[PDB]
Amino acid sequence: LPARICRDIELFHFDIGPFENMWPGIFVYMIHRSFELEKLCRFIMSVKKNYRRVPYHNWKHAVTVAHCMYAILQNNNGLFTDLERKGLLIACLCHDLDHRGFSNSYLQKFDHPLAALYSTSTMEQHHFSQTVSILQLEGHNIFSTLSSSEYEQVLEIIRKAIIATDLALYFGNRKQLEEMYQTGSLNLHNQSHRDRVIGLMMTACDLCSVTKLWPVTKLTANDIYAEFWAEGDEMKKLGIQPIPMMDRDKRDEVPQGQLGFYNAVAIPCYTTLTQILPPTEPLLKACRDNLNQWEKVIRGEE
Ligand SMILES: Cc1ccc2nc(C)c(-c3cc4nc(N5CCCC5)cc(NC5CCOCC5)n4n3)nc2c1
Ligand SMILES: [Mg+2]
Ligand SMILES: [Zn+2]
Repeated sequence: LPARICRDIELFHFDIGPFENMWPGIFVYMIHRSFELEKLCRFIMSVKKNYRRVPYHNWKHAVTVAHCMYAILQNNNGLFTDLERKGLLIACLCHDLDHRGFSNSYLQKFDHPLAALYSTSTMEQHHFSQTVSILQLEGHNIFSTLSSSEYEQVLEIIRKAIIATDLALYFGNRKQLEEMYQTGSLNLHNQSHRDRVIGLMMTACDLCSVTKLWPVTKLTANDIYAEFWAEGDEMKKLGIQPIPMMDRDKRDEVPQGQLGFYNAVAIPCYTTLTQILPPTEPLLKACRDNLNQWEKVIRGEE
């Protein structure tokens, strides 16, 4: 891989660039550095094909989330098993499979068939189900050299991690982790605690846009709102007044909305993550920097 990417990929704030045909080799590099090479590529290409041309929750997003996981895992050597590392990187690549740019709330209000099938964490459950189906295509079982027991195990890791990208679950998960940390009861050798930490890692990776340098973070914000505002339109088509976040009428309040989001979700997230895994600190610093940028925008300086 290019010398610059070889080096810069180790940075938390790395951007994977605009060349799509480079991203598979970035993922393969990361996952080799953290498989049957033919099956892997085959698997990656099918996953890519199941992603949609939507502004934010797309193929680029998936590799970006996977990269963040890579960086966390590299800077916390010895904490997670070889399996967990494989499962988590795959989970990240697959977590938004078949995303159509709408939230679980809209699918519910639309009375989408997936909401009858999966009452809770609707999209996330469907994404895992899609992932399993891709794995079950001829020549796509990247876990073929594992035993059945380890196969079942890695799928379980993947399922929980994908489900954890439902931001509705973040709030209780992080609250529980925070109290475990502050009381000294947090035990990484406890599987249930360990699952929670992985959940928070998944949230941290999924939101990692907010931990890039400002020019990246600033531009990506256009992508998330393009999805959010289209959902607000569809909500209005259902005869339902959307929440401000998804109302394009309220686009002038975007800086204030971002402030809200960083204060309520993103800062607490990386703060807790940094407490549990100190080497993730750069994610929190970059997040804090971006919060400061949004504050300057509101002052009319940016
Ligand atoms: C990069 C990234 C990734 C995920 C994100 N998820 C959310 C939910 C948000 C987000 C956006 C937003 N916009 C808001 N408004 C814009 C104009 C009116 C309000 C408001 C919010 N969140 C408020 C925070 C407190 O509860 C009320 C909603 N968010 N969040 N940003 C993300 C950014
Ligand atoms: Mg998602
Ligand atoms: Zn995502």
